[PDB]
Amino acid sequence: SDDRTEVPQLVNANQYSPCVSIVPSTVWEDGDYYRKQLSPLEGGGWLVA
Amino acid sequence: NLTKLLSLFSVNDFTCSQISPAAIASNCYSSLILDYFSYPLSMKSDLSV
Repeated sequence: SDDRTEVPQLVNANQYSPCVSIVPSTVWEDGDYYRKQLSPLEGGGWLVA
Repeated sequence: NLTKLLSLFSVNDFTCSQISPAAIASNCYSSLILDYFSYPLSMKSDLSV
């Protein structure tokens, strides 16, 4: 929420990526990028993939 | 301290592109460039991105 700390969201074993909610089941084009603003409860800031 | 600098002057307009004035005070950067010049408030409609 400071707009310029980036924290990679690493996947834990036996789990899916936290980004599977915003990345389509097949990527339309190489290099496409996805974003989703976070609720203050979710932590604020953004989710990005 | 930029809110320091902007406390010296009387500020009449603050618009940003791909960022916000709130955000631009908070974040950290690898490079900041400040360009300054004399410019009349009457010509605000011409100083636009």
